[PDB]
Amino acid sequence: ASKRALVILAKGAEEMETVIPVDVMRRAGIKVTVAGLAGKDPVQCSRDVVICPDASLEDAKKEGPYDVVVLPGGNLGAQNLSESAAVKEILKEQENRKGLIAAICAGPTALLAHEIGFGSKVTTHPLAKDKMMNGGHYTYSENRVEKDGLILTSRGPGTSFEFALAIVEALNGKEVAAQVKAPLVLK
Repeated sequence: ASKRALVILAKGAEEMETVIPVDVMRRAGIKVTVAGLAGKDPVQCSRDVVICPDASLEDAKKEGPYDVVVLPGGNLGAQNLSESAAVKEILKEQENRKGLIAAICAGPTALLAHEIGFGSKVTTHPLAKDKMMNGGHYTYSENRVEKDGLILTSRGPGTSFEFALAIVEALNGKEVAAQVKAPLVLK
């Protein structure tokens, strides 16, 4: 069967860190659900790009389980993810069933908020490092993409392609990732 990705889209999400993974994962033949944290209404992203979710998180979370849960960054997006009881429940379930969790830029600070993947090697945006490392619950990495078991993290808008291709490699293997990569004209 095709792998399934849940992308949780909150107000203030970084639209590049949302659209690049959704697009690249769909190129890989992954079934992606863009789920609105606050419901099914269009979401105003950090730079005012307005994205219409596929479903509410409320509905999407009843259609589990997912092979990957994806947390985009954007400071205000990540804060909304950090404060959500529904996000807490989804990540704990994913961690318990040993499913992949992927977070980019400020996104991984939602893992800290929900006590997900403590003891993992992680990266964040340089500006999110202090917040992520509060209490020393993770070991910090400067790699553009970091994968420690089922915690996959990445640094910024400019690592979004590598982040997305790492998710594709984890779910569909190196060959599919290489096939999806070539037509993107990456460096």
